[PDB]
Amino acid sequence: AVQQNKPTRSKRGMRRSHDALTAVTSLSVDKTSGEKHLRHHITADGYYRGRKVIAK
Amino acid sequence: MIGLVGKKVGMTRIFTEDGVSIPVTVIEVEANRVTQVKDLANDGYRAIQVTTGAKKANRVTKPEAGHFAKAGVEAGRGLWEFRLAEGEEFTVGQSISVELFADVKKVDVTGTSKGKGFAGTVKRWNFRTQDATHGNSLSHRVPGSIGQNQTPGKVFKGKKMAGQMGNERVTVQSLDVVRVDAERNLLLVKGAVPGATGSDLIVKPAVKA
Amino acid sequence: MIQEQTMLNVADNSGARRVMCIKVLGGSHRRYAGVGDIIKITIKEAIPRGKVKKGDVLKAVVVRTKKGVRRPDGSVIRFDGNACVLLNNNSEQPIGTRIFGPVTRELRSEKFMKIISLAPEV
Amino acid sequence: SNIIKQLEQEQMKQDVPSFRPGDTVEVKVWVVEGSKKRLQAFEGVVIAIRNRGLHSAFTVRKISNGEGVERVFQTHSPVVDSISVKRRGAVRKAKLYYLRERTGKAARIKERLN
Amino acid sequence: MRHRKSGRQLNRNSSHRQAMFRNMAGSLVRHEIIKTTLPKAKELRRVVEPLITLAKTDSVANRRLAFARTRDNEIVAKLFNELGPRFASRAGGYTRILKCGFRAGDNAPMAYIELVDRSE
RNA sequence: ACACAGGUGGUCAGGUAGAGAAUACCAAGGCGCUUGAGAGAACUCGGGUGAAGGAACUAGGCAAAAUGGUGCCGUAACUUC
RNA sequence: AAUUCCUUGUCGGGUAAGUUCCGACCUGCACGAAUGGCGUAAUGAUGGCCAGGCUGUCUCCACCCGAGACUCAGUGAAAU
RNA sequence: CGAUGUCGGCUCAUCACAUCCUGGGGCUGAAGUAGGUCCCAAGGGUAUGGCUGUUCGCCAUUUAAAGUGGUACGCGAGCUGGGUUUAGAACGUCGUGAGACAGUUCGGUCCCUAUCUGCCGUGGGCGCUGGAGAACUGAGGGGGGCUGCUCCUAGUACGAGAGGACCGGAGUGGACGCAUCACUGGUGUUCGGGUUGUCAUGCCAAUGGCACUGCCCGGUAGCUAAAUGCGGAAGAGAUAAGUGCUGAAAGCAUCUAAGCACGAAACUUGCCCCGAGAUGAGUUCUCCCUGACCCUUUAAGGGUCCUGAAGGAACGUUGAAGACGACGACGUUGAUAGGCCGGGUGUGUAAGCGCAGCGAUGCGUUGAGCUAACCGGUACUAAUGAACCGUGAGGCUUAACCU
Repeated sequence: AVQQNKPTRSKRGMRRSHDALTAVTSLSVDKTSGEKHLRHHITADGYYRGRKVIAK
Repeated sequence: MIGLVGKKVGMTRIFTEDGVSIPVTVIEVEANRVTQVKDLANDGYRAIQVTTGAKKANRVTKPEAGHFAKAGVEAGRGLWEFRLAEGEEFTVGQSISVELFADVKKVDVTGTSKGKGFAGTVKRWNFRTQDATHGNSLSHRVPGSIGQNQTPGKVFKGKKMAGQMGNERVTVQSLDVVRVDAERNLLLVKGAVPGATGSDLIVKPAVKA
Repeated sequence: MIQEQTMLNVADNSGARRVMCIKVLGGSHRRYAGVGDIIKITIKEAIPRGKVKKGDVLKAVVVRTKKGVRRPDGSVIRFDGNACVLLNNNSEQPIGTRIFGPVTRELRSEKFMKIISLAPEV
Repeated sequence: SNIIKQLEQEQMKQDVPSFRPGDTVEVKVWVVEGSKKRLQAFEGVVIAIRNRGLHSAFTVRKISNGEGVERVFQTHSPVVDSISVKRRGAVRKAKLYYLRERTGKAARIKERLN
Repeated sequence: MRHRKSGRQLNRNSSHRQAMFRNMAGSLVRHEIIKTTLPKAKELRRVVEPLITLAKTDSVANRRLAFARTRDNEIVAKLFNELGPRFASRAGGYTRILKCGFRAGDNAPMAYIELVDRSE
């Protein structure tokens, strides 16, 4: 085992300056039902891309 | 003295009355469109923007669109600015055909190598592996001894180790001309050329000759 | 390929069937030997009508190979067995009176006035 | 672009035989040797696929020993002076690689008798 | 590394890379809608549309399509009767995948595949 | 010390083959594994397939690889027979 | 020589070339009689040597499959 | 001694020359071909087998060469562990015996979750003075070269003979390192043929599993080098060692002082890849923004209300691009991917039906049926509509033109 005390909090506090995040980036609102959704993803209302896909 | 761009259509063997089959590569060289002629010597140098092909208009931004607009309605990608020294070319925008090589014997071709990714020392530098017969364990695809024992304290820069291979510029320094026919956009050369769709295949006359 | 420790047969007339390559000769850091090339050889077999003892070390010229030839005219020609002609250690040139097989067409123009005069077909 | 297909079509000959695996052939070549332009003739057997277009190999064996004495004749080559078809064997397979580990008296290109 | 190879590897046993979908195609011809992960719905759509293009044509001394495996006896009343004749005048594409994102919080993207001639 | 790729005396025993209680598919019966969703890269390790050369490897044919089964013909020196 | 350094022993065969092998030499620094002397057939999950066999051991490894190394989710150590 | 792994070889070479070869310059007590020798250039390069664990040694064979000298008598968080070195004892020696002998021998210990200093790749970022993109340049860095062989000088010269060359010329293998898939071979667990054993589908027929892809024979694309293919040049410049012209210091003399011509593989120029963190931030082109008020010990910062270009990212069908990032092609303004229609190529003539034969088996229907990675067409499944980030012509000063 080999370590000089601890890795400094100065370097650990610099570790977030480069991307490591996994989460959906933005949500949008449907023009046929007013419902909130992801881009290229169907609504909870059964509407997508200006058409009704299924009845809910 | 300058060069041209044209697209590869295939490779074959021509057959010759010396018995040897002579492997040949076929390139179709549509006249290079000429977007600007700079004979006016601005900042002390002369140039020509030879241009070939165009990019889809949904992926051409205005900073690039206005850079082809003064010689046609089509725009984008390969503009190809070459400099002019010790040679006069016609002062006005006029396209250049492959007949530029109809009095040339030898050429060279430059383009972009195939993607070979990650590589490692062995596949980048074509390096001798360690033998796995009579022992040796846990490493065989390593160069061995990256510095001269204890007194270096350090490794030297740019040595034959690590790195990634391909997806970069590459030259083939000597090819023979076999046939040129500008009415058919034809260039026929003795040899083979590097890379596929990433390769631009910039063809030049021999400057040694 | 014909490399160091490769076994061949003798094409010098009424010779043995096992003789082994030990040096490719001629320099320029070249490896292997082709048909019509000269090598250093050791005698792995002796026979009652043979001219040489087992374990002797000589020069030989390659005249036949299973791998064959493909570069002088751009097309492939392959043969039966791997064969060579033995040369005298004092005076050089072939040691019998004849050589076996038709040989390569490039061998008919080679650096050897006593090999290009014999009765091979090609 | 089509110019490569017209280039292979002007280098191909105006008529050549359509032989296949299980055929026997007689071929004459001028060997590209020197000032006499002298002819060489040979008769042998085909077990290799032709196959098609300009780049046919035309690989021929003698089929008379446990080593085949193989030669690549190239149908469209300008060193060739005649190509003649002789007979065809009773084989149906086109791979035929088992004949490479037999001598000529066990490689008579089949007779079958159905 | 990959330079022509692209086919989804997914499962440890070689045959299980097809059996998982051969077995589930029996559930799809039964229920006409299936819930499963997006790569499993993509590999379920694989080769089964060409199997409906095979149910299009007149067969002889062969009923083996979907019957050689999974031991269902309702398929032999659907096939050549309505499965085939409902899909032969469309020109390809017999399934719609209804591609969705993660089901609730784990890294599993969801698909809601349907056999395309369904009514509501 | 563990809801552990480990260990634990005796009892039973069906089909096809196969010398068989081996092995490989199946029965009676049991189980899909107290992590899921993927993606298919250096590199190490366990495997699949191979051209021409060939013990030259290495201190060392070590390891690997052929040879191998069931019948028939045939079979040296020597021997405590 | 399971004994010998002297030696690269010497001479013969083997090998391209034999400090290793076997057969011999006597000039044995330091063989010899139940702390056994000298021989020996059959035999070896053997120390050394020869020929024959085949081989990824090698010339020189190349392609190809399988897991880990990975991107996420749920959980989640120790010496230092 | 509160820690310093040993011998050779492999593996990696490195750095030099009191130079091994190659380049160049002089001699020989050098006729030529040979043998022997002095020394400038460190620019290009500098062996394998046998016996042995071997440095050493002898011994077989090359190369233009296998030489001298250093590096823990050079490499163990390198490999080998054969030799040297313990833990049973076999043979020899000294001793009565423990114990002793620069004695021989069988067998005998080489294991690691990358913290910092170094280096490489790939993203990200700040710097650059309004914001953005595309191409260019070169302060800086690396590559490369030498040898053979055929032809010419020339069977000249020298040499009774035997033999047998210079210096300037032309061509071209191969080494070395990389690039192609035309082919030529290997492979090819998304294909196919033959087949041993077995299982189910009631049975049989016929299919679909499992046994290493069951095996055996094969194989497309792709991968791959054996396949085929290529270059570090010339010319000029300068010039060490060296050869000399004219000639002074110096009535005479001198290769030097002034005035000059020659003098090498290399060097400098030259070929090619990379390069503005060159904060020294370069050269050139292309796109775009025309709102209004207010505060400060106010030439620089900070607010309110309006307004949001050029450009970027996100979303997405695919990849001769890829660990992951990142990136080419491509998005309904459509043939990018799958499906379809037709064909191609591969596989090789199935099943069912009719027949030949005692039967195994064979024939016709049948160039059958089937079909990995292709290719002429085609919107059936998928390849948004908005929102986000980025603003509002941009500081201080002088010089130049016109109001």
